[PDB]
Amino acid sequence: DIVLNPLGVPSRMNIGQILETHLGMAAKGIGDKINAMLKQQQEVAKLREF
Amino acid sequence: TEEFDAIKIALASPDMIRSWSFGEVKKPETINYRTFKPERDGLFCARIFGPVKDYECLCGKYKRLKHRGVICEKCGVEVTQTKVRRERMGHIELASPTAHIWFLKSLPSRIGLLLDMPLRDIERVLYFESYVVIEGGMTNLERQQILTEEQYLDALEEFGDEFDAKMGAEAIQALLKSMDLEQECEQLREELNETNSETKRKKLTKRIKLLEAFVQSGNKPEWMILTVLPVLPPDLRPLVPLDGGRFATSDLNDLYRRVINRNNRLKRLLDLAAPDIIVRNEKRMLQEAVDALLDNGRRGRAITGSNKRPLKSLADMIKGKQGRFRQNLLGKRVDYSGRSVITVGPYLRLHQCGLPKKMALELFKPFIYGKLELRGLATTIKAAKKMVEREEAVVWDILDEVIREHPVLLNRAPTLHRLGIQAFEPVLIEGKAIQLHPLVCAAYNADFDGDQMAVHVPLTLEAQLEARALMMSTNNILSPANGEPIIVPSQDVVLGLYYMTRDCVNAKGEGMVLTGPKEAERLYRSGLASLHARVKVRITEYEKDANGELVAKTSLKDTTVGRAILWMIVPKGLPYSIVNQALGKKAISKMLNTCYRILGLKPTVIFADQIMYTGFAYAARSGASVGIDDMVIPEKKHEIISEAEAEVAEIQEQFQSGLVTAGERYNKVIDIWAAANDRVSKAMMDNLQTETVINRDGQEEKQVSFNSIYMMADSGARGSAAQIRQLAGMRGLMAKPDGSIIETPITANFREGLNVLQYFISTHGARKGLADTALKTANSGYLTRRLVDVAQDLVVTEDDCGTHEGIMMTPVIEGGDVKEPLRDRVLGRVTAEDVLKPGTADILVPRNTLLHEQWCDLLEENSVDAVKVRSVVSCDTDFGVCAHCYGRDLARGHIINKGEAIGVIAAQSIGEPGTQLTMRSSIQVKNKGSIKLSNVKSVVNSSGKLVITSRNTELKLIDEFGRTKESYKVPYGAVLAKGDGEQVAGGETVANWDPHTMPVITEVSGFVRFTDMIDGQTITRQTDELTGLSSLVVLDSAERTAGGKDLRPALKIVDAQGNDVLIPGTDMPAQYFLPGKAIVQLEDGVQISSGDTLARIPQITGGLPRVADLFEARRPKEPAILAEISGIVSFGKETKGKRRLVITPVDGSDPYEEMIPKWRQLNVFEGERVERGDVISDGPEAPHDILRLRGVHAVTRYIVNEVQDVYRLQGVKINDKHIEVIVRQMLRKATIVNAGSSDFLEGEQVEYSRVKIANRELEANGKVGATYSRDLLGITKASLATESFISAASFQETTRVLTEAAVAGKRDELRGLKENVIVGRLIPAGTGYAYHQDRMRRRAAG
Amino acid sequence: ARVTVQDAVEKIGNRFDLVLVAARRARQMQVGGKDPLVPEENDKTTVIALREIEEGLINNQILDVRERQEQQEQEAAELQAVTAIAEGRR
Amino acid sequence: GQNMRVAFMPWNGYNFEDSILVSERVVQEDRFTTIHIQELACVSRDTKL
Amino acid sequence: HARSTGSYSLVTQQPLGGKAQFGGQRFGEMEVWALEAYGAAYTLQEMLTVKSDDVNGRTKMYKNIVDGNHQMEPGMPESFNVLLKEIRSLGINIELEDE
DNA sequence: GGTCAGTACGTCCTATCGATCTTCGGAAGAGATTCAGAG
RNA sequence: UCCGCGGCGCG
DNA sequence: CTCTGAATCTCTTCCGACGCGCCGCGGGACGTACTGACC
Ligand SMILES: [Mg+2]
Ligand SMILES: [Zn+2]
Ligand SMILES: [Zn+2]
Repeated sequence: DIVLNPLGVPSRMNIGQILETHLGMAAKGIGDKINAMLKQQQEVAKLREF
Repeated sequence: TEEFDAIKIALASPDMIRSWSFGEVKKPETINYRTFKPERDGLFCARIFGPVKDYECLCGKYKRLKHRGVICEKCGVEVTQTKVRRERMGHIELASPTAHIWFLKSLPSRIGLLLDMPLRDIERVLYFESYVVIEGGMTNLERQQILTEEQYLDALEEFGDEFDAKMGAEAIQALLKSMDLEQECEQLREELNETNSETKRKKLTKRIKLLEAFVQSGNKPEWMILTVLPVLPPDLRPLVPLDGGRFATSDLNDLYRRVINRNNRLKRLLDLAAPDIIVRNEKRMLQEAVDALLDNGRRGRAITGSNKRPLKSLADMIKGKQGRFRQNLLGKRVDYSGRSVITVGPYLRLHQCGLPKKMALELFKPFIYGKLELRGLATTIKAAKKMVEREEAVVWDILDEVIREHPVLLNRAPTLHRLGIQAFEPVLIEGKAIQLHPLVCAAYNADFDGDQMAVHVPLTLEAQLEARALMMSTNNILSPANGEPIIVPSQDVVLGLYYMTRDCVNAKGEGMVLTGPKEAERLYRSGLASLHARVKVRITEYEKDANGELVAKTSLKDTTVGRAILWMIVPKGLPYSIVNQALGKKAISKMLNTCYRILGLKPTVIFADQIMYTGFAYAARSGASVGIDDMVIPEKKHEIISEAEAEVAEIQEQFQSGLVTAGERYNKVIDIWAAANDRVSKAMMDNLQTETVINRDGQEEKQVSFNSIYMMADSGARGSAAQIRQLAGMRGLMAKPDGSIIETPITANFREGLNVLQYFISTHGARKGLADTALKTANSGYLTRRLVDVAQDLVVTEDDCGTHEGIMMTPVIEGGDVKEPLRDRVLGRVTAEDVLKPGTADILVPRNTLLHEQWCDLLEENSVDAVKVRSVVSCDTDFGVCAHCYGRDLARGHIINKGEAIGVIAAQSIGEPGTQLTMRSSIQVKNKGSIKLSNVKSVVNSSGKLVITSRNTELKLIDEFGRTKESYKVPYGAVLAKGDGEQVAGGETVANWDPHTMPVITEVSGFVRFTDMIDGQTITRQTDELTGLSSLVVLDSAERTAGGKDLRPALKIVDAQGNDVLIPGTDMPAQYFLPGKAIVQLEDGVQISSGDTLARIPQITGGLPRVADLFEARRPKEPAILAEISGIVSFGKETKGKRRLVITPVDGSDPYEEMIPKWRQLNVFEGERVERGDVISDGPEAPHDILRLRGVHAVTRYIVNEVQDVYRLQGVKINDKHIEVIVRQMLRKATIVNAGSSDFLEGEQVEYSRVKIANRELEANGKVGATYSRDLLGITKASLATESFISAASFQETTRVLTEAAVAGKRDELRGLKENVIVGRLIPAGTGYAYHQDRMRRRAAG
Repeated sequence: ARVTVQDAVEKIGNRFDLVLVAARRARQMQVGGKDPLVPEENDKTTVIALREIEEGLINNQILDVRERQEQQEQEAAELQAVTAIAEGRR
Repeated sequence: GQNMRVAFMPWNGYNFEDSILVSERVVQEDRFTTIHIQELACVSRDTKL
Repeated sequence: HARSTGSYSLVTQQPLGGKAQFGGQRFGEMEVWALEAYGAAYTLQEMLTVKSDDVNGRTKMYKNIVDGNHQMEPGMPESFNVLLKEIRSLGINIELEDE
């Protein structure tokens, strides 16, 4: 959706945006695994375990 | 229309004010409220100032242009335009005289110094609290004597009417009118001749200057007391209608109303024969009201309106940042302008910018209207406006037609230097954001985080051609400050080229042999080969021959695929070595500079565009990204921290044992933590910079890492070593708000998390830096404005002045380090003398040759150590500089053209980098070479060593090539083991002196006796407690007996038979003298050898403030003392911390005398010989002393060296031409020693150009010229001392400049740039220069 | 079209004199009705003047010579008109 | 604000100096579309004549 | 924001300031210094005289641009006349010589 | 003489200084006061 | 339409 | 021991980056009676 320049991070030393960018990806990934599990109409047990 | 040659300023006579006026204002009313019409005789009166509406009478009897010029009989309002209300002034006839506050309070008081009366007494007389005497007969009273009311009554009773005494402005005016200017001038000149006191001489000469100015100007002193008060035209003080029936009023209206009320009340009281007290009070109130109207707040509390804010007076209208000069005349709001947020246009060519279509339509509206009416689409202007408002398609086609080759000016604030405004051809774009070319951003200092830029439209043909030829971005590829390229690749552009030009040990397609760059591109785009694959490529390159024709050579070169693909875009003429390397920012900038020097402007522009395109494309293809894994932490970091903690624990235990002090403990802990930080940084960089790859043979090999952060930092695209350290190593020790370093550093990095404590510690530095930037901006701006104001007059006005004078340029070397090579300091300057091949008499470089790159290379080849170049400070041009003295135009490479405003360029070049400046016993030879000693006198001791008997001795190292690259200062009495001209090895160390000890040396061997060495009176002899040995100590004047003041302990040398020893080569006996607190280890009659030393005597701010102090020529706190004349030294008699020193010239009949506070460590001894400029006592050197003792070249060298030291420490590159320009502007004033046959007066301050021209014409007529000294004025004082009063008034201190110009009756000839900017005519620089020359022709013909 | 004025600068020798000469020629082409000496190529009078300067067809001396020729022709036309008026009167 | 998919890479100079390149999908989904309300007033006043 | 011509201030007779007032951009003293560093005398004159304060100048420039003549007829800025009147209102006779 | 327009005076409103917002740093110049040297 | 003051924000 | 000049101290005045945007608040005006000039 958005392309950001890598060059700002080193000079600016705002590394927190990189870590967030990582964690957000993980935050999305879990959701994706839920979303597919909801699209497949899987049992509540597997959803609860995940 | 009515072209004027000058602007004259003088005092206004009452008759002059009446001549200006169109009527008397005698009512304190503005408008009737029943009818919104001005009052009959008020401040807005129609029959005094003009009609309210154009060509319409006030009563409406006449309402058309046919009645033009008719004065109505019913109401007396002339039928004319309303614009006359903007011009016509009025007047108020004051019932009592009132003193002008400017001529009373603006120091120095013009009335006070004209009458030789103290300011407080004149204030007391004016404000009706004391009397003054005007005329006296046989009475005891004296003229100008002040009398209290009781004293006045006593005098009246004693003498009746034989004496005249009055109060107030009437009395002051009577005193002023009753003064004979010529007689007073003659009497004051006689007194000045008779007087001996220097303070009396200064007062007398300033009073004589004031009186002579009054005589010459034609102004009368009594005009300083106002009898008629001018009234400003109503349109300049408008009565603006508001919502709700209220009227917004200017404060001037309130001030005038107060003055009119007081005046009318005083007149009524005078008519009714009111008592003396009431009329005196009313006169005082009228005086206060007029003072408030003229300059509110200068005396007493400023009168305030209902908002409790002081009312704005006329002085406030002229003065200040918000005054007319700076807000309305030197700068303006302009039509045909817009602004918007800027974005990147990466598709743009260098000469074009993306302009929004709506902005273009609005800005070019009149052009569109004209082109619509030309094509018959719109019959009238209203139809054209309706068409454009509807935004029809034909309107868009017309707009595309009108902007085709019409440049627009883009400007970003602050405009620190001239690159802040540049011209571009506009390409119309959709959207509301201006698109800016990436390469111009560095010159603009523009990023795309929210910047807004302003757009201006050149209207006239001359404006369009100036935009195209002078201001367009294609002409601005070199920085005028230093000559280096300013349109330089950055960010992604640099990273992409760096990624393109890097090699990998084993890569796809390694070892292939390519037909050319095209095959490399084919292999890369097909995926068959990597960019970093090492391959042999056939390359054809071109080189210019001696005739300038490109000769081609083809060869197979080891290269990478990316380097060949990049070579595809390189212009013909450049070597392949310019691309056969990993290209960082410096390499690309150097490549562009080489292209400009070899091939010119157009190939360089094309090359820059292609470089930008290629860098962007290959940075995109690289997919360079920053991830958390790229911040690699050393594995050694934890153990380094543990070792450092162990060391600090050991030091803590040692301190608890009491073995070390608290300060020593603090220093030791800081040192060990700094060492740990260095180790962590070294480990981080070592791990980052290298990676291991498997080569073609299957073996591990090290190569430069492709880590993203390392690639960004190494390429120079972004980042640095310190920032990488903070990311991947410990970010180090932090300073408290007071500047002291915290004992425990921030051990964590930014990839790791800082603790709460560490973050709180870092915030101190963060906020300190932010606030420092906030203040630094203001300081730098003030400095830049001062520099511009001092240098704005200077323009190149002739080709060659014919001066053989110049300055000597040598490489700047400090402490064995060559801080600046000669090539940088001499490139682009014109040789003042012919340079000879070293060691021969053959001419290597002829005189008057501009030293371009080839000449500098030739100078380097022959190893020339010093050159003599022409300087701006040495130019003989009057009212300008010649093109040869200035030298190369740094922005264009060639010699500077006539008409270039070099002063503004210099000021901008110095001021722009201001915000980057900070605001808040052993000598070891480093290189193999030979040793040379200068300003040295030497003796040999019994040990065979060398002792130096000179205090200005310099030690230099010379290489076999003939160059010198070391410099040191050798203290007096230092011992050296090497002779002059000897050879020394690398690392050899020779130095022997004590900084805490001042030695005393003897010439020849003999026996030493004592004279005037008597216990108690002068000395004390004792067996010391420290060692138990005999010792002699010399007492100070505050410690010895009073009777021994004239007895000075001395040492005398005798031979083996007791005969007095004479100094070799002289008849002077060998005698030595000991100062106070000196200690002599020897006894009476002990033997010494030749060159024997026996003496035991006891012994910061930089940055932008340093530059400001250097340019303001501020004296140091404890300036060094310099010998004023060459001669022999002698001492005198001291008293309470002061000493007298006498220098007897070798032949001069007048010995100089000086007084020295004895707390200064006097360097020279009583028997030494000195030369003018020699350091008598060490310390900071006052620039004024340097100018008056060593000369102009010395002071300019000192200022240039110091300013360049500051800038070079910060890393800024500014050519010395600009500092020399500022220095020349500082040396513009001279003082006269002997008038000779000229009309000047001794001690007067004149322009150096004027005295130079007068001496030239006198010598042409054979008369004796006037002798002069030169004065070093600071930039502020130099700006305020200009002959143009308009420029000085526009700069600062408007009241003082205006008052002095009014009393002096000055005439401004409008020679400078600022004056013509105020007037609104073409500046005498650039395209306008020729125009002014035509003026100079016509006034010559007339 | 034009991007750099370096060639015209070399022809004239000074950027300021170049601007003055080009402005004079462009004003001749725009208001004075003079025809260009080079193909227009949709360029404006500013760029056409610069291109004429580049080819060496226009400089200060050439413009002065052309203006002197035009003034002489105008004086000749005035003399011819006076002669015709005299012939009509005679 | 909004959660946005972000790639850290240079892209043809459209991220040159802090600049941001945005997908058209962001605009189509109205993710940063905002509503602004302006108050405009017309005032009738007593005037002379 | 963009402006070609609009309202002018009462006293300074110069373009208004601000987008809300449809004003023009301020060509401050640093911009004047930038133009003086170049040889841009004609551009500087047209910004000082015609585009800001000269009333007759700006009217004639607008008419000439509509007529297709990009020529300037500069006059005296009105702010200088205001300055002269303000100095004369202080009792100082300031005048232009050899008009 | 009578009428209209213009001009003049009053009201809002005082009465203690007390309301009132109030307090930088650096450099230069002018004036006043003090110390040292000479008589 | 002008001026002033206060507050806030961006480059 | 006193006087004058020079030096030092105290007090006052001037200067302090540019450009742009938004909001709020404030800012003498109105009424009545009397006098003079014109018809
Ligand atoms: Mg920015
Ligand atoms: Zn009338
Ligand atoms: Zn010269």
